[PDB]
Amino acid sequence: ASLTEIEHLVQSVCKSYRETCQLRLEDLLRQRSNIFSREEVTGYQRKSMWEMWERCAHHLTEAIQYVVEFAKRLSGFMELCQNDQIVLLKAGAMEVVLVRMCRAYNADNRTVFFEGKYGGMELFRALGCSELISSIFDFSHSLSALHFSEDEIALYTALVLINAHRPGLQEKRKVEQLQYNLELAFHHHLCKTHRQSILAKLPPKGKLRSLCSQHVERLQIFQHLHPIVVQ
Ligand SMILES: Cn1cc(C2CCN(C(=O)C3CCCCC3)CC2)c2cc(NC(=O)c3cc(C#N)ccn3)ccc21
Repeated sequence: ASLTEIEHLVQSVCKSYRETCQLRLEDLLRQRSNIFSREEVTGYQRKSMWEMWERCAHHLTEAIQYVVEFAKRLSGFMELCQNDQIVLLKAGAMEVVLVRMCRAYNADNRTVFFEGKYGGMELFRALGCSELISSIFDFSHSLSALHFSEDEIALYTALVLINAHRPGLQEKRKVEQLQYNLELAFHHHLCKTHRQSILAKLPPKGKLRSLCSQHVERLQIFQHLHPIVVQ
């Protein structure tokens, strides 16, 4: 490994992200003025918890499909064994979705893009998950204050996936090497772009894991009762 390799890694991660980012940031930004009316919000608040679960499931499986397309474009990732790829995605794909959410979050009015328009947390009322919804909003809010560039999101979410602390990895050392190369690529790119100051503002160690845990615990509860997810 060396610095020209590290530069090509940055270019390459950031390219995979652009190809798998789901919606272009500029599309998400321009859609900010498209907000659910009070009548639309009400129509959402009236759905059963089951219908909202269906809609959130569909929303998430579609976000996860881009994250899997992202991983599969990653340099080091396809060279990892079949088991390690599965262990990393199972543990990290939802964490990556939680990070990616900040692009579709508008801090000025605390709304998120969901099914074609922006709406506030109250849109999700019928779920009966207001503690967890409001943690997810807070997490998005605090990432949103960093004003992440696409390439920064690209590198940070790559680091979210390639984490050698996942239990059940068989080639731990190989995942370690790719993790440390990504961490170094991230630092390097921050220096190139005079953005070192964001390292201190990243979510503390374990805030993401624990939020994702609580998120998935709740999905598993809806799933055991209305199994809408397949595989
Ligand atoms: C903060 N926050 C919360 C939400 C939704 C997620 C689903 N929910 C659940 O899974 C649970 C919540 C708890 C219990 C089960 C259901 C309910 C709450 C959300 C969506 C977005 N939107 C995009 O990322 C987005 C990005 C793209 C792109 N590119 C395209 C479309 N949307 C942004 C911020 C968000």
